[PDB]
Amino acid sequence: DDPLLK
Amino acid sequence: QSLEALNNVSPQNKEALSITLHYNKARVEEVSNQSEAEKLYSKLMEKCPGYTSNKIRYIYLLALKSNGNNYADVQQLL
Repeated sequence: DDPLLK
Repeated sequence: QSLEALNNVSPQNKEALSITLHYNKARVEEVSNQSEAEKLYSKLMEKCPGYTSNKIRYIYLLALKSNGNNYADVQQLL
């Protein structure tokens, strides 16, 4: 759910 | 040189690129010296617990050091 991970 | 140039990175992608570069440096350390690799692994895990490769490598190094005495950690990661 993290945009950083995406 | 990449880490030096990281200071010029845009703030939006700065965190992601810093995490990637620290992971690469930790891999190079794991090739050279496992202690600094584990230190940077802990640093990145605190920085980003959601990453999997960092946790996988850290638990793998621990299992190498502990002779597979951290089965609970492997099950938790699974």
